[PDB]
Amino acid sequence: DSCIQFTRHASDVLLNLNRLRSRDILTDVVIVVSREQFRAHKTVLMACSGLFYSIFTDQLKCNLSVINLDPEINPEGFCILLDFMYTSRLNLREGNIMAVMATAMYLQMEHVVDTCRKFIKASE
Amino acid sequence: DSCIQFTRHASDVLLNLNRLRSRDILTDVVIVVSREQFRAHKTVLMACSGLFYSIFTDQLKCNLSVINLDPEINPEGFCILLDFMYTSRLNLREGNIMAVMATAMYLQMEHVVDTCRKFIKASE
Amino acid sequence: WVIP
Amino acid sequence: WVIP
Ligand SMILES: O=C1Cc2cc(Nc3ncnc(Cl)c3Cl)ccc2N1
Ligand SMILES: O=C1Cc2cc(Nc3ncnc(Cl)c3Cl)ccc2N1
Ligand SMILES: [Cl-]
Ligand SMILES: [Cl-]
Repeated sequence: DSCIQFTRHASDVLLNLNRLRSRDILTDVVIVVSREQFRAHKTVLMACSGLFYSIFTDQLKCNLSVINLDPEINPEGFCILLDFMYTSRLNLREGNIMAVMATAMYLQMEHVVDTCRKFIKASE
Repeated sequence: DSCIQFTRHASDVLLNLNRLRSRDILTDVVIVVSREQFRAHKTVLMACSGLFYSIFTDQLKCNLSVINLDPEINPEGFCILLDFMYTSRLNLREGNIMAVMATAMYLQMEHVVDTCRKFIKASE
Repeated sequence: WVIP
Repeated sequence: WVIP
């Protein structure tokens, strides 16, 4: 086509989706990770995670307002990944890298799994 | 903070949101523009438009499944802007620029209004 | 704005 | 990935 493109549009959209999440606006699901609860937009979770994409395209699970993750999932690792989904920024630290990588593998977030593998390899 | 950032994350999210729109997945509103109907995600519309942001933060309108736009709004102009919301690409042409700019003013999409003004000024 |  |  002969379209023009606004470079900052995708980033501005994601910024506004994170503002709606922070104010709990039109959030339609709560993700339960052991004792912790995280409110989010199903569409953003599906857009970021192969696991959520599979869950919310399922004809019965698409209608659930609560999703319980596997008990082995670490709440902090999930929180870090949810923040990444809504911002593009990943808070990867020596103290959390193992939990973040395991959570990213479970959530099927291949680019996160890739950077965790590389950061771990460099420390070996 | 000491976060790392994935450059293509926002673009990849927007691409997946457009794929969900094309397959009509988790769309929660229909925008009526005279004889034409457009299915979308309320969160994406709010993230892109000052008008939709105001509509869907309203305590009664946030729950509507149908929104009717002003009868002066051109369906093609709306279609072009909805495509822009989900892709960052604007199909701006001599034959549609007046309708696109008027629709962008109504929808409160300031960056689109700005490029239309500049493209019109150059042709004068 | 750019030519993509 | 970059340092933002
Ligand atoms: O590493 C990742 C990140 C990811 C996201 C999704 N999401 C979607 N993919 C295709 N079309 C659609 Cl409509 C969506 Cl929402 C699926 C798989 C994966 N894997
Ligand atoms: O030209 C534009 C594009 C636009 C989008 C929105 N959206 C939001 N703004 C602030 N916080 C939130 Cl939560 C959202 Cl969703 C509001 C005004 C405008 N004007
Ligand atoms: Cl990822
Ligand atoms: Cl805009």
